[PDB]
Amino acid sequence: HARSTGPYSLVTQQPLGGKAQFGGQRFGEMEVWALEAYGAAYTLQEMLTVKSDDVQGRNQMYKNIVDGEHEMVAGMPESFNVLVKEIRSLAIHMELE
Amino acid sequence: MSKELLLVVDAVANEKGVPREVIFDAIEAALASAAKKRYPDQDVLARVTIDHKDGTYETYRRWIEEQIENPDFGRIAAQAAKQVIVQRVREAERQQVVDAWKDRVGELITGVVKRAERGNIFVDLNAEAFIPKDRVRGYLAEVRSEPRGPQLFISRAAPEFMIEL
Amino acid sequence: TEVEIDGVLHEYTTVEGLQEDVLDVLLNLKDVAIRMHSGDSATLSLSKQGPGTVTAADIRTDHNVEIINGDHVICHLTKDTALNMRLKIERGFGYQPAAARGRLMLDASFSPVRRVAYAVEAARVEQRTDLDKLVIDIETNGTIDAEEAVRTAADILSDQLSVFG
Amino acid sequence: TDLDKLVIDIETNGTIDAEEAVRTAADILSDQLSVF
Amino acid sequence: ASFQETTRVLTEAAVRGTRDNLRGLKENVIVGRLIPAGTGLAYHAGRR
Amino acid sequence: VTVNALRGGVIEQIDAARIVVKVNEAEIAGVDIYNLIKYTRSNQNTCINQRPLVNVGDVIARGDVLADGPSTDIGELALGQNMLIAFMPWNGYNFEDSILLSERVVEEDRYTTIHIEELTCVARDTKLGPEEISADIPNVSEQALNRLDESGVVYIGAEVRAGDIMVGKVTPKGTPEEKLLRAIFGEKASDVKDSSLRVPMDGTVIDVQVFTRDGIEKDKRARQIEENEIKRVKKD
Amino acid sequence: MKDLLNLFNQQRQTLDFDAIKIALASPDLIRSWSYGEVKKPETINYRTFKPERDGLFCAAIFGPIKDYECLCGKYKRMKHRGV
Amino acid sequence: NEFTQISGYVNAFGSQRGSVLTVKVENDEGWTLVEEDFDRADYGSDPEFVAEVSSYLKRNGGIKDL
Amino acid sequence: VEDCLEVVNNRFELVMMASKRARQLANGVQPLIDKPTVMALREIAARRIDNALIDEVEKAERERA
Amino acid sequence: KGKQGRFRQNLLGKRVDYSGRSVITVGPYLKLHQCGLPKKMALELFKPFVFAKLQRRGLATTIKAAKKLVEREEAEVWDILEEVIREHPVLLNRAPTLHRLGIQAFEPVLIEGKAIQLHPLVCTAFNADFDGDQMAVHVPLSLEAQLEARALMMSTNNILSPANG
Amino acid sequence: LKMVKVFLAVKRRIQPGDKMAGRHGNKGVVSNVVPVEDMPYMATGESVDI
DNA sequence: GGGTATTCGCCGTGTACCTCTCCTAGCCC
RNA sequence: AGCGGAGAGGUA
Ligand SMILES: [Mg+2]
Repeated sequence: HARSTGPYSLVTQQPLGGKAQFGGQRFGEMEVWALEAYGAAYTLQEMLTVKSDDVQGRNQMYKNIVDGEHEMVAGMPESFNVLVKEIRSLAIHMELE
Repeated sequence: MSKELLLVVDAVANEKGVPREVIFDAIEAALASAAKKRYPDQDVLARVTIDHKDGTYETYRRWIEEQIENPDFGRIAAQAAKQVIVQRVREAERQQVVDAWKDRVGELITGVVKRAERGNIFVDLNAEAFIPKDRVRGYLAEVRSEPRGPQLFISRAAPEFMIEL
Repeated sequence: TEVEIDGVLHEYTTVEGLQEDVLDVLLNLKDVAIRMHSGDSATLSLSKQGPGTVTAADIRTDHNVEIINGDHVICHLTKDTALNMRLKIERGFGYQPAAARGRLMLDASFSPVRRVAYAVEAARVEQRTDLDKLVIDIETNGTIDAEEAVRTAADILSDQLSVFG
Repeated sequence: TDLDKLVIDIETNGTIDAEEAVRTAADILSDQLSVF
Repeated sequence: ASFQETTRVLTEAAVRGTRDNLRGLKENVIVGRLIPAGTGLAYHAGRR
Repeated sequence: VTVNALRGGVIEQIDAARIVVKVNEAEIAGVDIYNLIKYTRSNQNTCINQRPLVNVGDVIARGDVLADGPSTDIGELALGQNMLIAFMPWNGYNFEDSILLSERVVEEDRYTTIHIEELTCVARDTKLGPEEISADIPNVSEQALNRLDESGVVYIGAEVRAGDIMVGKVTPKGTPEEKLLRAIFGEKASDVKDSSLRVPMDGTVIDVQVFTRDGIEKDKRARQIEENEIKRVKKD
Repeated sequence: MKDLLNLFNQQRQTLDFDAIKIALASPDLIRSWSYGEVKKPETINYRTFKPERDGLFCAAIFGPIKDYECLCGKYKRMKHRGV
Repeated sequence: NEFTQISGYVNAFGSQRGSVLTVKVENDEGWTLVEEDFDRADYGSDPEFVAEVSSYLKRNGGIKDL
Repeated sequence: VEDCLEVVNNRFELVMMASKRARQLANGVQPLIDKPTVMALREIAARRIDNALIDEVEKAERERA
Repeated sequence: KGKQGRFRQNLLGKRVDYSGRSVITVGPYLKLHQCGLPKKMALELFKPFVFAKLQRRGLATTIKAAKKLVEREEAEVWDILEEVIREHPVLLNRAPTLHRLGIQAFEPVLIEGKAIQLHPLVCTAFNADFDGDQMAVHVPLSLEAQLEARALMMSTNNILSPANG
Repeated sequence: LKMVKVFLAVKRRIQPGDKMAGRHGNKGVVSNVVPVEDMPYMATGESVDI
């Protein structure tokens, strides 16, 4: 099975899992360790931010693919904002200076 | 169901400039398209004869007539009748604006402004007019823009407006 | 290629009066071999009712369509149920599946030859060197003969070697 | 999709052409198949 | 606080009020910036 | 998975779906009859089948088999096939626990298995309106509507493909032209949503089971299969 | 639920910072964090699909359910903002 | 029902009514050049719909991105 | 890829230079000698394009824009 | 905290798109830098590039007609898929990645099957057998990611082991 | 109000890549399908399948 | 006031994938 | 109509 773009979860902006409902393959931690062992800054940045996590980033990358121009703008993952909102619910102030 | 459509066609939204004859022709054309989509052999025109202000719904088929037709539910026929109805309503509104432009009077027009783009403006006189510079009461009359409905063209500054004043 | 039976809708149902299933009848029809003299298509029908076995010789054949005597049975009938079955023969080569080509579909293996073996032996003949001979034992299903098989094999070789020059 | 492509490498010493050698080989095989 | 005893490191950073300068490899994955190793060293050189 | 004869006797009445035995005076008032399952799905989406093996008019004893079950011979357990094996490396195609297959193991249909899938179409009741099983679906071409009947569902024994509409289901999602279209028709002109059952795996449809609730008017195909079931139980 | 005009605009967040500071939170700062106070432990009322006012799932505290819509339905336009 | 600019193109207008987006391209004189309707359930995905609207705005007269 | 590791010592600088050359070639420009990245690596390995010439072409494209 | 928390399941390891998995077989005819890829799998993975090339070639005015032409599966979409995949590397990954060389880049070719063919000199570094082994693939789509996969992730560049010489 | 269950029977053939094990624990995966003319044959002409 | 000597807790213990079922249901009419 | 928490089996 394979997929290009399917449905996304609402708790965190990430694709689903499994052969059903067009789930994506989980890019594990050891694969991220191997890509960090390769170096590969631009490959690892476009893997866990642009393709998976960012809402506007995947739309901008998709329209830049179908338009022909090359202008990649990265952003913060939404799961980091979920973690910030979950830490702030524990009466602990976490600010992005 | 004869008066239930009579309470619908009698609205003054599209029957103020041109009366309910062309709306009846649009309804007859939509039901003829539905009967042609229901029948497997669609090569002749069907006549849906509806009388004036009574609403007797009867479907015929002329090939001069050959046989009778019969309606059905037709959800795809309902979608086809909807697009033929809105296309014929657009055609009738284009006919209404062009005959109100071309049969009332060809002379100076008086209206208020509605929109203003970069180097252009729109003058409302339910017809829309263009403001050429190459509320206002300029004297200019021309016919163009045959696709998307013909619209009248006035000007903000014209020598005919100075000659008439 | 295809089998058309009036009482059998799809290839997974059960018909009254038959001991085996429909898939056993389809495999037994795939097992038999049919030799046709002329033509690229044919249609054979069979009619067998009452108790008793159904062989390949019980079908109705044409003058050009020749059937092997068929000691292998097709199905087994028990009750007094009529079996009206229509077949279709087509020409081809190799193996064609049912996907890439109340109507049934059957696979076809267009290969009359089962196994080919050969061995090279030496022939004591007064010549300039040691000339060797070879023997080829062809085992078929009775459809094709061993002479026209190697004749069309040499024809295929001469048509394939015609690209050079 | 299921087709085979044949690539033959010929290294002749230089007394004859390689295409001429392939042509004479095909002619010899065609005569040996046409005798039978 | 990435692999073991998240509560202890979290309450220590909450009491002391530490400031993470993001000079690492895993925290750039968490934040979402480039990795400061390999092709991403020029971006970190041009940033500072 | 196999049936066994409790009392031996004559098997003079035999069918592919049922086996009727006739007991003797020593074992016996009525005779015994064994019904065989033909094609039903298992828990692992596989096909189970019971094909008979006895003939017409042969005596048996207590304990003999009458129909071989799924993956079962005449009394031995059968899991696979028998085929020629050669232990030799062949051009790297059997490199590291890889298996090489010939054309003769494929063209004779030795490993062809039958899988039966369960695809359901559930018609819930919503607040805007109940979903129907009508066949008139907008924005659907006739090429996907030829296999549908007047009931809205597919026929029995129809070759479908991936993406084919098997059960046609619509749901209501809730300008003067729309009012004119709603008055010209019988309140079924527009405001509908297409949500039908599609095939995810191409094959034939072997059985169509329709479940209905009380207080709902039955469909003509449901009435037809009800007549078929009562005719079948009256016949047997 | 469904919105397509707001979905097209991008580059709204820059996400450019240097460090991350974590500290404690004063009760006045927690009061300045939130937008409303909850008082009832009711999330979703029975026999209707509508959120409960002043509950865990409320529109007066967190936000509306449907996009550019209220609970009653007095404002059903995209032009009304900040009202 | 008012055509609202999507704030991604200098010459673009959009109108959504029942999960159907009406996108039109206006001329500098004010006349609408082209107009098409794009559904949501036919695509089944978000960036494919974004790519469709972007390609329809780029091929049918996209002068600038302001 | 051995000649590309021969004309420059560092590998990541080669990756960044080939990325800049592929970004310049993908917008449409005449190459020095079919994919844009493969043509950029072939122009790097042939000692035809330099980083200063890449910066000059990028400055010319920024001035022309 | 924990393994199933919001820190280990959504921040370090994330689910990614443009990716799929399949079983692996052995391919002796392949080279070291290239690997096999199924036709439908590569059509599902390289779908945006296929859509962009179909918009550039002019075979479809909108992406809806291009999507219907992709699902119709004619020969032109195979020509587009063959022209796109020619110089585009993909990242092949083993499901355990304890090795440094668990992720390698290959130039895929289109095969008529349902599995991912692999060179026999690759599975030694992957420590992968050929009995029920599955490998997840990933495609880089940016130019920097493609050049990084060509330079420092190719199988021809990773000859020596990271542990010893 | 109504439930419709449709039984779909698919008959799948053998494909290259399918897992097939023996009787003593020697599992394997089918590499490719080879024609009969390329398979090794004995002295009598019987072609080996596997 | 101050050193051993137990002792109560705190915190952790591989990755990736594929199928299936079952989810708070209890009561006085 | 999409967003999920347990239990069981199986493969590497
Ligand atoms: Mg293994």
